[PDB]
Amino acid sequence: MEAAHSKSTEECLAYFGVSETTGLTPDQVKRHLEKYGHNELPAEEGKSLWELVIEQFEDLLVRILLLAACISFVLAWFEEGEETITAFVEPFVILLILIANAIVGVWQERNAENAIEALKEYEPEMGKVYRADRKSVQRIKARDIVPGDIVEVAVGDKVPADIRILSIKSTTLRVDQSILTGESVSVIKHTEPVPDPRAVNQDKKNMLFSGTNIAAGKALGIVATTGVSTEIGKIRDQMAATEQDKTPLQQKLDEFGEQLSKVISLICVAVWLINIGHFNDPVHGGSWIRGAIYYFKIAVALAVAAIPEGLPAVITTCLALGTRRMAKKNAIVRSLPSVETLGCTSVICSDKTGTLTTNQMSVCKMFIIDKVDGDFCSLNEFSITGSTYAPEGEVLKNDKPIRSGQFDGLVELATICALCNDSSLDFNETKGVYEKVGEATETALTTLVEKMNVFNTEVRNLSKVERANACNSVIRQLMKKEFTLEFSRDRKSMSVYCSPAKSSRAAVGNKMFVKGAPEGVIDRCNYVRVGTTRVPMTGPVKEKILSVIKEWGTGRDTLRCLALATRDTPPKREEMVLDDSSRFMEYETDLTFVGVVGMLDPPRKEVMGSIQLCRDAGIRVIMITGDNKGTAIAICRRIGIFGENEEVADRAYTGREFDDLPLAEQREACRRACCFARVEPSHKSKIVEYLQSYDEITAMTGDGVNDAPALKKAEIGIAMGSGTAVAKTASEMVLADDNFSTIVAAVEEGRAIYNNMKQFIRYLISSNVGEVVCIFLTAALGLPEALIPVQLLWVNLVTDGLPATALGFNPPDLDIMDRPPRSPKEPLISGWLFFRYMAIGGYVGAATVGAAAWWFMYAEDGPGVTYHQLTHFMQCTEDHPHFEGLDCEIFEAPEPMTMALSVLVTIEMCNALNSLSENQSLMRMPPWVNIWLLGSICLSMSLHFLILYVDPLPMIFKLKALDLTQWLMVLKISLPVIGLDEILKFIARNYLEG
Ligand SMILES: C/C=C(/C)C(=O)O[C@H]1C(C)=C2[C@H]([C@@H]1OC(=O)CCCCCCC)[C@@](C)(OC(C)=O)C[C@H](OC(=O)CCC)[C@@]1(O)[C@H]2OC(=O)[C@@]1(C)O
Ligand SMILES: Nc1ncnc2c1ncn2[C@@H]1O[C@H](COP(=O)(O)O)[C@H]2OC3(O[C@H]21)C([N+](=O)[O-])=CC([N+](=O)[O-])C=C3[N+](=O)[O-]
Ligand code: BEF
Ligand SMILES: [Mg+2]
Ligand code: NA
Repeated sequence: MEAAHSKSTEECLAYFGVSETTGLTPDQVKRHLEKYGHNELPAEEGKSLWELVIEQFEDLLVRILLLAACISFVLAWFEEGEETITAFVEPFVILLILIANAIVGVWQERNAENAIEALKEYEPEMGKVYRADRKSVQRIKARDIVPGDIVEVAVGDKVPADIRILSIKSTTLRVDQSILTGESVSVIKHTEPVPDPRAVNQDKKNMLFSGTNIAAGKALGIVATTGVSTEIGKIRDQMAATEQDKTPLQQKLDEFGEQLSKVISLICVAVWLINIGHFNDPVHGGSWIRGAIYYFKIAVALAVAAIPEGLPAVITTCLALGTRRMAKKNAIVRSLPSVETLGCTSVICSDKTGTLTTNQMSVCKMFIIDKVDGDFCSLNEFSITGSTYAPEGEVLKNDKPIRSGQFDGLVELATICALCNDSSLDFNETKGVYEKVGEATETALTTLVEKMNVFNTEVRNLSKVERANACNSVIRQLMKKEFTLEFSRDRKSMSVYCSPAKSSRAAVGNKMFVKGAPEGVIDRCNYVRVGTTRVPMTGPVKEKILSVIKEWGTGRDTLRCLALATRDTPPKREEMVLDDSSRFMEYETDLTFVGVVGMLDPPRKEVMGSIQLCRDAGIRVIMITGDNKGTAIAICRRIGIFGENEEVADRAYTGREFDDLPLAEQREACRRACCFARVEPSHKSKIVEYLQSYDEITAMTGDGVNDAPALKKAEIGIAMGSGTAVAKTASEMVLADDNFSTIVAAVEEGRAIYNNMKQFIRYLISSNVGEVVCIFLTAALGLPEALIPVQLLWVNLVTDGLPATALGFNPPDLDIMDRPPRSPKEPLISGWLFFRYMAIGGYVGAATVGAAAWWFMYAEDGPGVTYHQLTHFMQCTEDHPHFEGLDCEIFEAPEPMTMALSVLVTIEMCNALNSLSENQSLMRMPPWVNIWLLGSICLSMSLHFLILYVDPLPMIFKLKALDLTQWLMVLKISLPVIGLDEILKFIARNYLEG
């Protein structure tokens, strides 16, 4: 029964045809289960461990690198006895690499959690219902609950389903709905209907929502909805219905392939066009047996040299190391991609309650009377440190620590806090954290008492569990609580009646300890306590008290204040009637005022500095909360989002004012406003959507169910370690630490990561261009193969893969976080740089092929074959006279390729150094600036002389150790590349905005 909030209590019973006294009959239960299904969320499952392998080989590059491996495989057996010794090595290694990078991607996906399986960690286990079955309440599986059921809930219980309240048993019912609505203060519920059908959760004051918990009281209600129809059920669907795009870097890597593929097939044809000459030379030798063998031997060499076979490894390795570093900050990164994406973050949307704040009522201010002298009244004001329920913090006076016990007024304040209180504090030994037990407001008082420790109780030698009630416990033994007059809306105060317990102060007689909203309590005070004695309440005194009360309840404070008072001479229990709260106020009269406490849902310590760092990095921080505006804004001020006295004219909006804005204005609002209060889950997602529409990489920070939609939608979702399950599964990152400032570090990390990735991506793709030129040139000049895939792979995976990683360790700039985020659309290579790699590439194809042909024409120990006898090395056998001189198999010599490869390797090493900086000269930015790179070079070159000496290698790689003189040539051919780039860089810096 949706809309049950607008219907009356009888209308809801009628609607389900159930009795409030007995509850559904087992027959009805069976019928409702039939018509409504169990109270749970369907298991969210998709893409098994095998479905990934499927989409794994969907990568265009892979398919091409695979479609090529098939060709190379056919060309393995078609090899006569001369090189059929390693004829199957190539077609295999190519595949072996397709398998490696295959599981490389699966490893970066398999490691994922389950959303719905985590949601059950939030979905209540059991529930309490009354069914015709038995008179007594029955605890059952919360999943077996059905609409129409009569449910009972009491303090500490987790509401099991969306429930229409029928009758409140306690004097009042307070409910903590922060996980769903984001409200920082428990909610006082009622049973009257809520007229407006368009009412939002924060307005449904006669409803109880599944997942929330009871802060105080006992109530009976009727289930309105269950399963996916519950408020949290809806939000879980919103979450499942949100789409996410690929990583901008991934979209960039895909487009690259989409284009690379068009180029490959474009070159395969461009070179094919230069083969019409076969249909002219009067000669035959292989129709459908060899009349197209040499073609597919290069076609594969093209696909191998055009693809950076080692990019996935370098990328995964870089990301993984990044994630490891993040972990050291207690930042658990779920998705490796977001590791880098975090660097382009331009906006950080952030939830308030539990995310920006601790969501743990904390008393940070209190005061008692110092002295009274006629019209003169001074107050002892103190502040308290600590923003959680942990009994950790100190009481200060004028910014300096003091012993509360040395103040008689404080001893009493603490005593009222410990006794006029129905809640307590606890240490969850499981979650390893202090939790409230009962009302947040009352627990704040409990931890206040533990901090004050007025009796200097020994607590250093205690365990976390015992430490939670040591002081409170000491005070609970001084007085015996006879009865308590629970809180009521009219009076707006609460009190307990106590009698002396110990035989130390049995002459003090019965006392009444009161607490409540300031005004009422004070107006009922005839006396004021000064230390241990008492003076009458006078105007001057009252005015001074209220004025300070006013200061805290507004302005820079905007704290929640409670006054603490005690009735020195309370009525006798006999002359009192305790079954009606309408009489309570009168018993809580003629009171002696003792003090006041100021409390609030505190911002996490590291937030203010965090936001200041973001501003310097050109990153906006927007608050998106479900809580009311007054509080939303008060925190914005306290953390730097708004100035202490700034006029939040058009910069703060409620979920409604927002809606009253036309989409245009709405959209614009997301770029101006920094605070959105009384918003709903979809409002958060919408806001995030607007931002992204402006091409802004947005992050979202949250803890509650109400944050899940926006967290998933965000390029980078960030969840608090102490937040809900849904929120954590919808995030790529989790601050198990709850330290909001780890975000700024993660961003910094991400920026250093992005720059380094850009650099090594460029490096690898760069040599790929030159490699393709070398293959092209040879396939064009008719010249023999200077480089073969067996060599291209080793270099693309090892020789270069190593320096590329060392570039991932490129030190970040000194102002890495003193500049704005770079655009997502920003291309990695274009404009000048496109030309630079265009030239470097060309220089490589020419150098490698030229180094080969050089050995084939000028090597003092090589054939002096003419350029013509090289371009026509094929017809060497038949037309032997034209090539009268040596052996026709010299065109398969390792020296030429080794010459070409050794030039390639050396050029890349040189290009590695050129890649340390996009436009900075090796003069301005020394090579040793990155020691790791220098190492990767020595290690790459060693892995080279290794491939030229260890027999098993030079054999399969078709190589042969070069002369100590041939190297001198490789050097002369290679080194200059440093000069070429040094020049291209120079042009960019000076005669360009480089
Ligand atoms: C891997 C090797 C090669 C040679 C390749 O075909 O790369 C092209 C290509 C697909 C792009 C180009 C290459 O295009 C050319 O070099 C022009 C044609 C001349 C070839 C003639 C044959 C002798 C990149 C490599 O080259 C230069 C030299 O500037 C730069 C850049 O790529 C990147 O920024 C990498 C993205 C991960 C891309 O223009 C890119 O296409 C895009 O959409 C981009 C935006 O991606
Ligand atoms: N709609 C309401 N109807 C009646 N009382 C309300 C309402 N809203 C808030 N209150 C009471 O007004 C206070 C906020 O107003 P300031 O700080 O600005 O002066 C609130 O403090 C406590 O109940 C609240 C409370 N609590 O959880 O919210 C718990 C209490 N307790 O048992 O410990 C006591 C409250 N109290 O007021 O005494
Ligand atoms: F929990 Be919030 F601030 F929406
Ligand atoms: Mg929240
Ligand atoms: Na996300």
